[PDB]
Amino acid sequence: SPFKPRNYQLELALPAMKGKNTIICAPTGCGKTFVSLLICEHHLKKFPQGQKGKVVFFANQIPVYEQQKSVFSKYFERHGYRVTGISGATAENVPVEQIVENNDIIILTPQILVNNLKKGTIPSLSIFTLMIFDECHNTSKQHPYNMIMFNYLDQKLGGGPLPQVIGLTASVGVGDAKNTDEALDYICKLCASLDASVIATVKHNLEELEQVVYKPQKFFRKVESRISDKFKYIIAQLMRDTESLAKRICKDLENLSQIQNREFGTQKYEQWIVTVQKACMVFQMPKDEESRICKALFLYTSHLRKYNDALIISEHARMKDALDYLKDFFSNVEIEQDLTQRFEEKLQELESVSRDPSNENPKLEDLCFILQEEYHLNPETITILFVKTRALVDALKNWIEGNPKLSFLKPGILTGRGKTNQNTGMTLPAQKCILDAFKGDHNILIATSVADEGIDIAQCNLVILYEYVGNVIKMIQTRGRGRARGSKCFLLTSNAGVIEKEQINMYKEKMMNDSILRLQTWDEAVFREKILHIQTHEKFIRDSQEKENKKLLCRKCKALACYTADVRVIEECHYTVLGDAFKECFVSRPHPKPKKRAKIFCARQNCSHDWGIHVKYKTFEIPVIKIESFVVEDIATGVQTLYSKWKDFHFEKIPF
Amino acid sequence: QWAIHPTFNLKSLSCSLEVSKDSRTVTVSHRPQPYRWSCERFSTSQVLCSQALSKHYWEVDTRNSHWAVGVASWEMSRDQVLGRTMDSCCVEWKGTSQLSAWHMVKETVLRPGVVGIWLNLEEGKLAFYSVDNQEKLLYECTISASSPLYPAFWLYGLHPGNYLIIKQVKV
RNA sequence: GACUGACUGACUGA
RNA sequence: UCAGUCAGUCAGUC
Ligand SMILES: Nc1ncnc2c1ncn2[C@@H]1O[C@H](COP(=O)(O)OP(=O)(O)O)[C@@H](O)[C@H]1O
Ligand code: ALF
Ligand SMILES: [Mg+2]
Ligand SMILES: [Zn+2]
Repeated sequence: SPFKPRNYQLELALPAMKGKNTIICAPTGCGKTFVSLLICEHHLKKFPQGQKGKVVFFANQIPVYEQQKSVFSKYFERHGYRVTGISGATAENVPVEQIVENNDIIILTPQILVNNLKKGTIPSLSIFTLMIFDECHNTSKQHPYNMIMFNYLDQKLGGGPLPQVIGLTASVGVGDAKNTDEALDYICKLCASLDASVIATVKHNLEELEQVVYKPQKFFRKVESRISDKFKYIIAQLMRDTESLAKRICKDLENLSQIQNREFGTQKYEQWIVTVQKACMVFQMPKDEESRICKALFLYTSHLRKYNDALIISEHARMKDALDYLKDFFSNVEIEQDLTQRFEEKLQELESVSRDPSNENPKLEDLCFILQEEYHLNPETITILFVKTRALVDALKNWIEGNPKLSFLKPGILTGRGKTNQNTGMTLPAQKCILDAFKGDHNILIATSVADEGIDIAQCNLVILYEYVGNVIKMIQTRGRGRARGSKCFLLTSNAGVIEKEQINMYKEKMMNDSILRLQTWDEAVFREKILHIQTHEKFIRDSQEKENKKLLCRKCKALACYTADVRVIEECHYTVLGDAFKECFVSRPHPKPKKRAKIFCARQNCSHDWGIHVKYKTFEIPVIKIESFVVEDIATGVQTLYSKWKDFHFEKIPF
Repeated sequence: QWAIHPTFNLKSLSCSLEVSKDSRTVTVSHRPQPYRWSCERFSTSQVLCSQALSKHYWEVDTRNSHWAVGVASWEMSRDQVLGRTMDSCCVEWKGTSQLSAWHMVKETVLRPGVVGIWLNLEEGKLAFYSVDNQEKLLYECTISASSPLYPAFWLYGLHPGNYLIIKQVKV
């Protein structure tokens, strides 16, 4: 209530208060959410007595969903309209068919709406009478926003009432454009995707929009790599030794993969090693002698790849982290003892070099320098730090916690709901706790990608990007986090290519903000004509564009695990096998490593590879497996191919 | 009469900061400048003079952002910020366009100008004077450290192109 | 709290 | 056109 709408906010609603499907574009930090509120309030009051209208609000990321839901709840609490939400976190949700009808304003995460549409609980999209998309820029390709819009367009073009469509965005994006013409191509295609008709941008009140909204400045920091690194030398020499051992046993190793001029620290080397794994695994002989060859190649390749990952982790984190990674792998995990000795032979040297402070990673040193100067300048500041991956989040957290130099900082984390690769992220109450804490004692946030597209942590004076890059949409959303005035962004990187990419991205942004000024001069009906043309053409394209007993062997020791004709899917997702023979083909660990249920492991003492885990279903617990760990060989022919997920492989599925 | 001309040393120069050949001009480099790695280096965009002082006055001009000028002695730790550890007495221009003084790790708040340092441990007196068109009087206090004292400076290091230099006015 | 499955987008490389 | 990493989202069993 106490908010007094600013001029440009009133200006940005008229095209949508009139009832035309619209796209609303304004710089980051404008009052888009408030504008959506005004549009919804004015649309709600229009219906005559006896007829009521539902509003839907999508939002694709959970923290954003909670923030938007709270804003809507507080604003429309007074009037008495009833708001609600359906998401993935809700447990044993009461029927969605009923919850939609009971409540007027529904906030969803779009994949829910697609679920219900395909299932048939919501019959037809005609129920809703307003749709609001909080990232108009995502509606393309096969993103769930676009699948909702596909259903809508299919309903309109062929042959009831159909709902109004709004979208809010701060940057519509240029796709693959090279000149202004290609940008216009892409922007018109976007507008066509969601039944657009008007693009609304601030023009009259630009003078005011400049005073209230502050554009943060940008800066680039290029960091010298080390003159000489001891860690890299030692590990690379170990890798070369292992590579020579790999060379010996197989007649040819280079031919298996076309990739060439491999370097030790790159991702290219990772691709080489994986392709070599997947090529050696399919070598066949006319039949027990080659088992030793396969096992050996498995081991050499595996340890080589793990050293590679160590080098990369070392590049992006403190050296101690890489040493910890390697030590943990060797603790957990014949030839194995040979290479265990080969690592322990040098381990003390690595421990020595790790703790010598003069070899501290230069990037992290620059991060310390920048944080220290900035926080000394203004003692009250809040920083966001964007990192590519989840492991780097924990590494940087450790680094901040126990560095004497950066005492002021008091970190917090923020990642996404899902749990992947032995790290598990925050749950919804945890995210709410962190964000409300910022509203407090915390003074720096460590985020993955999920904290883009509007987290709205006011009073941010510093965004730091730790080798973070992408298409211009990402650049605009990331640079816009610093809502507070006086804010800065620092792109901090070691590779010159990234520094170049950010400059070309700034140029692309300028081109986009020109090609959207151009499109506002067309007549009011040429737009509608060409949009209908694009919609129809794309509908035609999309509509017509769609219309035994193989033995399973071990990926590492090539022993007859089971047969396809003896696997019965259970509840259509978990997979299981039956028979006393299979119960002899593995030996469950008496005290499994996680303990937290028992895992599976290969029967032989020679081979111990992760076949699966054990889970309990109703009365009887059953053994489940993962296809990543087997190799399929035909019952008659000798063919062999590798399937990463169950979905590619096709067998005579029969229910439990 | 008691005026001296302190000269910046390469001993404590910070990687980011840079110095001129005349050795009376200090600025912030556009790019990092490599230097030997030692615990002597500040690791913060600061600098320490070399004219050890155990009746000395010296004038630094602050024309051409944020600056701290002060006196600190060799005991001070490199990683700690100038003016906020015990041994160091400094005058700083905050980021909120106010002029503050840090003495004996105590905050004391108080329009900018070109400033001097006048110290005499003979009576344990430390004085600052902001002299532009008039002999304006700045914060003055009492402080005595056993070790001989050195002039010191801190120049905001994220913003390239701000330089601090030393003026040797004459009688 | 940890378990198994599918979906999508972005970035590389050949 | 095929590959390899990454990050978000949904479903089911405990
Ligand atoms: N009328 C107003 N007066 C003052 N502040 C406002 C007003 N409307 C919105 N804001 C502030 O602007 C902030 C950012 O708006 P938001 O919708 O998050 O921008 P974005 O377009 O990035 O989503 C909101 O947190 C709100 O507090
Ligand atoms: F909708 Al935004 F930053 F673009 F919250
Ligand atoms: Mg927003
Ligand atoms: Zn095996």
